[PDB]
This record gives sequence, structure tokens and C-alpha cells, in this order.
Amino acid sequence: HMSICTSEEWQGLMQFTLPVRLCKEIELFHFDIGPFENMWPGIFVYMVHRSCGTSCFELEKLCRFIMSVKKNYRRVPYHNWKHAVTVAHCMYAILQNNHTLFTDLERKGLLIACLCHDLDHRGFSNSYLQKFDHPLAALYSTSTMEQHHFSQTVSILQLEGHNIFSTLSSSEYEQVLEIIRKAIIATDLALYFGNRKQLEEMYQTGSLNLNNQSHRDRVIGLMMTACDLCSVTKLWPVTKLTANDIYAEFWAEGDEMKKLGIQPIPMMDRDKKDEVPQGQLGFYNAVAIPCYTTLTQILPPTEPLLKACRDNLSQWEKVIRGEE
Ligand SMILES: [Mg+2]
Ligand SMILES: [Zn+2]
Repeated sequence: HMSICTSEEWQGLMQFTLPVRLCKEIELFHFDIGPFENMWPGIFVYMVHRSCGTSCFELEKLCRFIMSVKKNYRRVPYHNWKHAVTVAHCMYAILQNNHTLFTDLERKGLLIACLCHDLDHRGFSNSYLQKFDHPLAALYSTSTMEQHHFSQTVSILQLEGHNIFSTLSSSEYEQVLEIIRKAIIATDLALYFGNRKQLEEMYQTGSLNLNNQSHRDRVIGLMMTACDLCSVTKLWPVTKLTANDIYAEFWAEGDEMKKLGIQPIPMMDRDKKDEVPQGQLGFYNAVAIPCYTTLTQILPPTEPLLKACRDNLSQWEKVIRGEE
């Protein structure tokens, strides 16, 4: 049940050279991949090499993994192949600015987990699949699609020559799958709120501590929500265009509810276009600013994410004022 990538796809990826004017701009947080669609797989290659190293993964295997991941993502409006790399790039930019704070096995896990973090997303949220007794929701009582994303991640590895972790020992093999599993479940927004409050509680008292493993996982969890929502940290017109992709997936999910007879939540109602700016304003205050505030407190050189989020909050505030 996994789409195997062709030789022509991953061969052309090995041969790919990164343009020198992108080598500079890849490092910056605000960097928008959007314009360079044909270059995306090779930009993930570059990001792995710059963080982990050239001999980190066997280049032939890594290129099969990437192009088979791309093939397993569906063509929904938002949770798609484009999303995977934008989130994986945010992680890269964080990891670069806090490098020896994490291990090489963590670096391997989090980028790979970011690129696979929404594998085979059907366009539909957890609550929709749970409320209409979907086979996936029966399989996973809490965090439905996130567990499916982790399952699809592990299925890709088990294909012929796709297992990038063959050269690791089985000690570090089950560690990297546990880092990846933990990181992919953290992306379920439901758990972020508890995760943030806890880390805020741990920060202010002074009891937070990086080699305390339980704290380390919460810190990695926050990074995976900061990355998963990183479209709010981009430039203003990029962010406006991305939210239009996000709502297009919400409104299709809301169309499916109106057919069955039950009217959806206003966020997934396409008649409620008027509420969007006020709905964003809420999202930035109760989720986004909070996410990047406690991120900047743990890791000071992830402040640009918080800075550009303040900037985009101002723009969303101005849209309610009637300026735009
Ligand atoms: Mg998700
Ligand atoms: Zn996501």
C-alpha cells in the first residue's frame, strides 16, 4: 500500500546541484520554498547534509526515501508535499541556530520526522474521522492521523533500499524510531496546549533541564508545533496565500458535513468568510504567539519566528480595521 518511486526520479535527485544564490537564503527562518517547486527534494537533501553530514545517509538510499515520501503525499489543498518541506525547513533553521544542543541521532530523526509528519493525509481532521467511525479512528482512539503518519513512515523504510537507518545499530534504530514517533504524535495540536503550559510551568520555576529526558521530549514537541505552524512566521503575502490553502481544506471538510445534515464549525464553514480575520486573530493569540514565545524562552536564537509572528498579527489586526 505504498507508492514506490521510479529510478528516473531519485537518479535526477542525486545529480541535482543546489544553486549558489539559494545556499545563502535556505538558512534564514522566513525563507519561502514555494517558488522553487522542482528543487524541493534536493533542498531537503542539502538540509540533511548541512546539518548531519555528507556520509550521514547513503545518498542512493536517501534519494529513494525522499521521492517515495513525495509520492505517498496526496494532492489536498494544504497538508501535502509542499507542507512537508516548509515544516522540514523550519526545523533545519532551528537546528542550525542551536546545533550542539541536540545529538546527531536527534538531527536525523527530527528532519526525517518533519518530512514525513503528515504522510498520506486524506484532507480530513481527527474529529471528522472519529465522529463517523472511520477504520483509522477505530485503529487509533486518540491522535488518529498522527499514528497513521508514523505507520506510513515506518512502511517506507521497509521497502527495497529505502531504509536509511540500516547502518545504525539496533539500539540507535529503535531510539531514532522513538524520536520520530514521539515527534509525529506531538504534531497533533490537541497535545500542544498541555505541552506548552507544562514547559511554561517548567521554565518559570527554573526546573527545566535539557538532559532530563522527559523535558527534552517536551522541548522537541514544542519545536514540532512551531515548525508545523511555521507558515505564520513567513512574510505577509506568503502567509495570506498559505492560510487560503488551509481554509480551502477546511471548507471542503465542511462541505462534506452539510451533505450529511450537520452544519460544521465556523472555521470549516465557507459561508463564514467574514469571520476569518477574527478567527485568525484568535488563533495567533491562543496558539501561535504562545507557541513561539515559549520557544524563544527555551531557545533564544529562534526569536525571528516570534518576531515575524508579531508582524503578521499586526497585519491580521489591520484587516479587521478595514485596511488590508
Ligand atoms: Mg497533522
Ligand atoms: Zn502538519
